[PDB]
Amino acid sequence: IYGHEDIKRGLALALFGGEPKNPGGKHKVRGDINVLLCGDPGTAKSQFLKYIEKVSSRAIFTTGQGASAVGLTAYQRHPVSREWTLEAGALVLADRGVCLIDEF
DNA sequence: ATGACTGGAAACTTTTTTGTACAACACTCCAATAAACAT
Repeated sequence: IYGHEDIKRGLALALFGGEPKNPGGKHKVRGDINVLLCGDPGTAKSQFLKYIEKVSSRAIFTTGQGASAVGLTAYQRHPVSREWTLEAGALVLADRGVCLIDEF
């Protein structure tokens, strides 16, 4: 898709994600570049995200109605022979990568 | 479990009758006026 040069500039800078350091003395300040896109439905906004997930090394893709508070980061037991085992969602396995959330 | 039911459910359309707002209207008056009836 040709056009929207200002949109393509923000996608390349967000791929690096910066360098999360510790600028304070006791507080851990996060250092990630978070970009929130929102356009008029009709200019194909989801096709701009399907390109960065193939040129990177780790990227996922989820929807809105396909997940909730359970399938997010952590949620119960193993009801087979009295056991307890915690699970994880989708943001934990996507370490040091670029996450793509559709229908927010 | 999430995904399935009934169970309730907040803005939000409708009217609306309220005052106002401005429309006429018969309008008393007028202002010569004009002819007439004196000169």
